[PDB]
Amino acid sequence: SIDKQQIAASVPQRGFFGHPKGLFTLFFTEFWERFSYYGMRAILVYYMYYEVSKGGLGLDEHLALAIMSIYGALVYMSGIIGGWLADRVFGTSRAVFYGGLLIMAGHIALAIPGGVAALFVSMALIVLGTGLLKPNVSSIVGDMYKPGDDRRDAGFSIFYMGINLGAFLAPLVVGTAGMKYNFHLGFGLAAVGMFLGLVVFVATRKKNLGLAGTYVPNPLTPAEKKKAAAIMAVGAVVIAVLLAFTVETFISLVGILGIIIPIIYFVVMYRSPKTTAEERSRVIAYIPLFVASAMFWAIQQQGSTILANYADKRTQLDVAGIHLSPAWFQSLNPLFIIILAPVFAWMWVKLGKRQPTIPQKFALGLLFAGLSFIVILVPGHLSGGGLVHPIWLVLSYFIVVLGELCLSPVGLSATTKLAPAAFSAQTMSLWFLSNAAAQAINAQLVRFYTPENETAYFGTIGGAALVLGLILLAIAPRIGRLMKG
Ligand SMILES: C[C@H](N)C(=O)N[C@@H](C)P(=O)(O)O
Repeated sequence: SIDKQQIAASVPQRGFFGHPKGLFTLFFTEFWERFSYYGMRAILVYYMYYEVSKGGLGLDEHLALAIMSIYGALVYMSGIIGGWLADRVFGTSRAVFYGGLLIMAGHIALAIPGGVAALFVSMALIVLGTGLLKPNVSSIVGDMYKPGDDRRDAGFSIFYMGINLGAFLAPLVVGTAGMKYNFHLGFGLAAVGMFLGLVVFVATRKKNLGLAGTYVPNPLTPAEKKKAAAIMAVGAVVIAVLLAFTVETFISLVGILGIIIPIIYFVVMYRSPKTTAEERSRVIAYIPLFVASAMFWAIQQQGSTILANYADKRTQLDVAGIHLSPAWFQSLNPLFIIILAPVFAWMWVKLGKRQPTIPQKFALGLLFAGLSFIVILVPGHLSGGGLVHPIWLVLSYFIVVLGELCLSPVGLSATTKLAPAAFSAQTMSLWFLSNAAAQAINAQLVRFYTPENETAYFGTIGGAALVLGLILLAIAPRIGRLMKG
């Protein structure tokens, strides 16, 4: 490990809009990675269930939707593994580099002529690569700022703007390309983009980042190097013999992992000898806040799967002479975030002390989440049948964003405020954990998504979210009071 002062001194503190020129390197690296990921994700589900003569792979729609919901859960969970690998063996700079190579290799598999075997390989590479790159790239950006640097939060804000920007642009590029022209072409522009990210990183990291993340923060002790490699080796031999299990089996496995693991985390924390009587109570108080998070993300993440299908199957795409591409509907979430975020930010300041508490804001997200589904089921219920106006789907995304800007910004804060001191490091994973768990559950509910019980589907899920939101409101007083401030 190297002290932050010496590291920061090797980073050119001027260059990119009043920030280090290494921010340019880290903004665009993450941007293009996000770009490729969201672009590839924008057309992936269609590529799976579209018939083979329409360029697709010709899988069952429920299977395709289940894979998508599982994908995110694996990606989210992968960051925890890669975060450990960077911190304990690689270093953030090197781990970002490796992830970039794997991710790109994943897109190449998709872009070249192939079938479902290529799709499964591509998933593994991207999951593994994102787990290395995504959590570690933001870590390097902190290494550029010296202890006391006021610009830090502004630099981070610029960095996160790259995520949303990629999420907005990508479907309007890869989607328009992949859908209208060729599916392998859309997957091709993802690889090209990710390549640019690698090129900008590898070429400009020697000058712009310097000693940033090139060190191993918490290396393995000699004896620990053996055990870790042994387990990895043992695990590698154990998994291979079991290999010698359908895709739906793997799905069920992830689905139950998305339930067991959260239960495991809570019991471990609550029963920890390193905790105090007060810290354990806060852990209990964190439970409904975790459940509410999962319920929210369950509805939120379905926007890239269920509603992606709804746009492909249940929506009037021909409006005003122009034929819309269904993947373009994925641009709606980040677009509203970009727009409404400063509006919400101004609101919370305008409110001041009269603003709702953190637990109260969790319920607000829950109300809007369930409400978005209530709206989304209405037009298909009113009409006798056929396609519905895209204004309904658009309005559905808009409402879910309102719920997001309420819950998401205080998500990490609520976790840190309630997590024990001995578990201060697992604090970001725990927040990311509620999101993955929702998507592992999301995949199990896909079988319920038929054109028949469509109303029952949206109504039950949305109804449950509304019910839970009202419950959380009731216990919001006691929960807010327990927070460490
Ligand atoms: C694409 C959309 N703007 C988005 O980033 N959604 C996040 C919740 P995801 O990256 O986890 O899918």
